[PDB]
Amino acid sequence: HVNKVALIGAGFVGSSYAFALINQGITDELVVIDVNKEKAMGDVMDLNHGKAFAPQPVKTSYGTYEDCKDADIVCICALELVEKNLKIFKGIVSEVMASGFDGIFLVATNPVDILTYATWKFSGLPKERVIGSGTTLDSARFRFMLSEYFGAAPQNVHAHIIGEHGDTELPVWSHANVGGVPVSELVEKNDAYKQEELDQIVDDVKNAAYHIIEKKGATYYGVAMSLARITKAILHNENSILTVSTYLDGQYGADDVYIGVPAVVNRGGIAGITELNLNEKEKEQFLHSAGVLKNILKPHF
Amino acid sequence: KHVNKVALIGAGFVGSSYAFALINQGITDELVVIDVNKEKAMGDVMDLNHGKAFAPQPVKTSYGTYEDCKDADIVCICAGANQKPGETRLELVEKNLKIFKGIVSEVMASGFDGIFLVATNPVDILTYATWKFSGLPKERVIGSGTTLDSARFRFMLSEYFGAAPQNVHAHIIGEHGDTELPVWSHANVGGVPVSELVEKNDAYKQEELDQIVDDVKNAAYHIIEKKGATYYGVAMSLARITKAILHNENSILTVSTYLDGQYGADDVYIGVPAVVNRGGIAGITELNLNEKEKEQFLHSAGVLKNILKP
Amino acid sequence: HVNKVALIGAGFVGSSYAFALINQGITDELVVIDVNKEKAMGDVMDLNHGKAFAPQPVKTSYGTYEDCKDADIVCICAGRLELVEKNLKIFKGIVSEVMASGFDGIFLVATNPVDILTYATWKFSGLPKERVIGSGTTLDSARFRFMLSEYFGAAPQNVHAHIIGEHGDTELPVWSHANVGGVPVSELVEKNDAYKQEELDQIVDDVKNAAYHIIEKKGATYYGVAMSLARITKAILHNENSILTVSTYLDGQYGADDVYIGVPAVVNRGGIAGITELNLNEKEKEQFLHSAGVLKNILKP
Amino acid sequence: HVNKVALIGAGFVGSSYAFALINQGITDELVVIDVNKEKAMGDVMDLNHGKAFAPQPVKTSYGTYEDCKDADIVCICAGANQKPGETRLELVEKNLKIFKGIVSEVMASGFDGIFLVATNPVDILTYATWKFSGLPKERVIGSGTTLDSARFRFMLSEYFGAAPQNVHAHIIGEHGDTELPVWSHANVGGVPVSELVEKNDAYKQEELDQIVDDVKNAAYHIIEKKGATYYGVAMSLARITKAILHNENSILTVSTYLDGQYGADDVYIGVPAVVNRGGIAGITELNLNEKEKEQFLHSAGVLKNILKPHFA
Ligand SMILES: NC(=O)c1ccc[n+]([C@@H]2O[C@H](COP(=O)([O-])OP(=O)(O)OC[C@H]3O[C@@H](n4cnc5c(N)ncnc54)[C@H](O)[C@@H]3O)[C@@H](O)[C@H]2O)c1
Ligand SMILES: O=P(O)(O)OC[C@H]1O[C@@](O)(COP(=O)(O)O)[C@@H](O)[C@@H]1O
Ligand SMILES: O=P(O)(O)OC[C@H]1O[C@](O)(COP(=O)(O)O)[C@@H](O)[C@@H]1O
Repeated sequence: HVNKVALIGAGFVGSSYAFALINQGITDELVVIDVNKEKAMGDVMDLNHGKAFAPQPVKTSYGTYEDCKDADIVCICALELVEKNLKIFKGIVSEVMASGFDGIFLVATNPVDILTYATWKFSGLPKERVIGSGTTLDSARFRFMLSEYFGAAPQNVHAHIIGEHGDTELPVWSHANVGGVPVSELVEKNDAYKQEELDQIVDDVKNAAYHIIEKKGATYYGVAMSLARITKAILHNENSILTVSTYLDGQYGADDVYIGVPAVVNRGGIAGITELNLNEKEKEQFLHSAGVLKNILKPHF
Repeated sequence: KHVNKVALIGAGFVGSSYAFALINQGITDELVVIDVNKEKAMGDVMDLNHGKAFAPQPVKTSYGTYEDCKDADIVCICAGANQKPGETRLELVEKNLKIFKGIVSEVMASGFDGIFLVATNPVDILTYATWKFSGLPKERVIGSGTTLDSARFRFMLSEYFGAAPQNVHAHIIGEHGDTELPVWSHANVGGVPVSELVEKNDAYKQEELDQIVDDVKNAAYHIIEKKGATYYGVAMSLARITKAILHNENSILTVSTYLDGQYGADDVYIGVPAVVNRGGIAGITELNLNEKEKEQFLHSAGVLKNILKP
Repeated sequence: HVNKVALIGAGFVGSSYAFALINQGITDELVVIDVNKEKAMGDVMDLNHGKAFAPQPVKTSYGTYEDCKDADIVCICAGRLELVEKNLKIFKGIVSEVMASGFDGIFLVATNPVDILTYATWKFSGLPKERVIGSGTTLDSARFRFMLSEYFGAAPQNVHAHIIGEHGDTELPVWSHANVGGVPVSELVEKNDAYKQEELDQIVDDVKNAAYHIIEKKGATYYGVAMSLARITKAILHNENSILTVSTYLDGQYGADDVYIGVPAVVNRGGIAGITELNLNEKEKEQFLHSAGVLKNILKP
Repeated sequence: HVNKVALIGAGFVGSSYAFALINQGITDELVVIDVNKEKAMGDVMDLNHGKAFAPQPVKTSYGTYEDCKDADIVCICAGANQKPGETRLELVEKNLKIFKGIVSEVMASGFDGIFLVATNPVDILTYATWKFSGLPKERVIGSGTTLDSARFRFMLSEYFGAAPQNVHAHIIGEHGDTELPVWSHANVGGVPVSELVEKNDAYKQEELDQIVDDVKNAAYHIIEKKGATYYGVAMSLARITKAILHNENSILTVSTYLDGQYGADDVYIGVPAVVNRGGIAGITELNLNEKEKEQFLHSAGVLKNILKPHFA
């Protein structure tokens, strides 16, 4: 009867994701599902022990796929490691579908873009109901670094990373800005004394994953938060512009591929999609980026 | 300078969840993460800070050292060893007492003039030692105490009775540990005492609630076996205390607080209901414990004496 | 699909309530229905305008009865010779329409006499009694709790005390269970000095009077009720199981039945889900029979 | 030690402002100040009566000037409102005499926070709270064109189909008739609104002008409908307050002193600013086109005049 979210696989991401939910109050319900029943169950005990202090307390309980019949979102947090996740994914989607599930999919495990489309196959529901991290975290990583660079609130910083999530991302420097003044127009005062520091900031973003991963072993708080953000926009029908994994079909010259761009999100899922008036470099970059992703698909299917 | 700042010390699992909970709830305007292992701390600053753009309540999170505790409004200590499966408590205490020794000296040497918030286990004893080491008043040194254990009790009572954790009112008190006791005598669901509720079933209600108590004391053991540690509960718990503190709440929480005579106990840091606010402790909630409960509460504070003396 | 409340009556009360959700983000959407379009529309436009700068995006709109069809909650705050006979007439129609609208959710009444109109509401509706709820004594209990909080130096969230019976001037405190942090007020008056119990009865005399006192000063009372209604609505939409002293129907419970009266009750998505029956004392038992009498002798005609 | 806001003026705006805070938990303390002790004190009473059911319990008290000593923000909502028959300069005259006593008494109590003026016409009274008070310009802040902006964003969210947070479009100028959109930068999700009607020319590009003359007419409109406006300004005053209490470095079209910018100076007027615990941290200078240029200076021209009879 109320906002329910089934979350598949309680790893570091699924956990952090789950704890963000606890603290922000986005859903009323959460059920944690894992093969590692041990690691899930214990999660549902620790989390529930903060309930009496949660400003927006969630009913957190564990279960198995029989409980996702009514679930309104399933979040998925479960080299050639690809097919492994695929055996895992198809090994895991088939279970939820039989349950009675008729909601909207949400996925976060790398390689997200691949695994999103991979998820679109096994499922068989309108392409407006499968989603993935896309470049939100990278947009948010880009915002953060641009807020620290320009010294204005991140939310007052507007700049997308777009494309797939990996070795081929790109900045939309064109319509990037701070409070409605374009990034370009900001540097215009000092010829390259910004410019290249901002191009370095591009690399800090592209690299930040590896960096964090080198420092504390993995990455999880960030995606947890972006996860939570996408969720909110969905449950509470926001019509919010996020850079999720959206199925294009003509947009940015590409078709037959889940990619990260500015997609509107609401109760349904992907609602509209913004085609951005890009440019050669970025268009080419996106086009090329749209490239590698098309490849990796065919055979593994 | 003019705005709420939390210094966290020790970015293991515990402190990092506590920093994340804060990142999500927005209790403080600023958070400084310090830990001798620079790698993990600055590695954690980056990861939290990247969520910023999607966080509701705005927090500047940086890396810092002890000197940055200068204008901290609060220092939260979550650092120090875990109790290895062999050793005793007195043993762990020895080892954690030399950690807290180094830490507090530096904290104080920075110029810090705030409030201490202790997570390290056993937290009662280690709150006692922050008070003595630091020089500060017993009102400005607080440990999570039995807050977690009550929120734990609160929840289990909650689901078993079908009412919100917020509407269920019962304390676990004394020790964060094995000799902890429920104040059944004052407990209730919307004001209707629990003892009157169980009427409905004998050999069906009255001892399931005993299992519930059992489930609370050894909840920390059941969690560790099932994933490794425990951090999400102590996270909320700690966060609840910062909020109550930073927002000058005059809220009532069962933290570790200095008793000098209350409850039949003194010269000990123990868990009892306290009024928490901008200064720390402001008042002590004197329960009328029944026979069974005063007796148990004495065993609990004596045992904390068992370690404080040596 | 998403949380929807339909407020009927955009006076000072209905208008303040809307502002509370629009500030707390309790709901996803709200529709504002009033016998007066140029007031209700102004209200609607004044809210939505601050949407850009608000916590949770709430969508607000002007409308009429037909819009209730899918509302999870209709909240009614619409209202010399008899006040009661009038509003009875007014509810009969208001309720009449939303019944015929198809609306199959939950009624929340606020208009005074809140207990009678919740009784009447229920009468006109034919919905199960558990789905018909008045703001009961929850505004009284809250006033009582701010007051003891100012008295005992503890926070309102930690002062536990019920007002029960009719919302009005035969309302009674439940001292036998009033407590701060778990410690009874009885004990706390064993501290203090000269002046305890005497000033406590002033506090209780001030809770009967607060309405009368705010009106003397500002012609109407609206903030506190907004905050009451806003909290019941919360308990309902997010299914929290909240003990609140709403106006509710009685099964003999408390030695009186058939009436709608302010008592502690378990509120969730389904409505009322259990009456908390407290163990009253000699005094309390009788003050409560005299309240229930007066109320059930207003109904008869 | 804790966040304290002083509200001077418990009218429709003041009270609504207090109710937003009491529902949003942005301040820790609020004291309401008002020579009408009955109203002021009636609001404190009704607002406290909700305290138990607040998610972020605020502390509210009735007080007076002496209680602004430790306040972080003084919010002025005290003032007369314009009678249809009287000129704006008649309104100002009346309002400036109230401000001088208000701003004089606040200062003599030991206050040293940031002023935040809402009373109309805000920019004039902002300047006068500045002059009267002799504080740094950065710490006298006016409500500016923040609501005008907020409306300008609501209407544009309903016309373009995306969340008001996704919509970016400043109104700037004086908070009144001579204000103006900044179409040159306006943009949904980053894409310029020019690029959005590029597909749908003028049939659209006159719908927007309508959206603008309604932004420019919402005041009178709501004032004709529900009898008075106030919820909107409340959410603006709350947002600004929130950015200063929590040290946001957020951008808001607030009224500010410009020292040369936009060809204007010695004048408070509404432009985008960086706002924090110090007040105005910076002044957001956007590259305006020729038209936006011309309208801005003229709007500056109106304020300057009203100011002159006390410009010395
Ligand atoms: N964009 C990013 O930089 C970002 C950040 C962090 C993580 N991720 C992705 O999220 C994933 C999770 O990362 P993590 O740190 O939690 O690693 P993890 O292994 O600890 O978590 C994955 C969890 O999935 C669960 N799981 C594994 N196989 C399963 C199965 N077949 N059925 C059900 N559950 C199963 C396990 O409990 C495991 O803990 C990673 O694979 C990573 O690619 C992306
Ligand atoms: O629309 P974007 O660029 O994705 O940004 C979303 C964030 O931007 C905002 O700061 C709006 O930015 P502006 O007010 O500076 O135009 C917030 O409303 C929101 O959280
Ligand atoms: O968590 P605590 O410390 O037991 O207090 C929880 C609060 O919620 C309540 O259940 C609300 O109920 P009351 O109206 O009886 O006060 C109160 O008992 C108390 O004020």
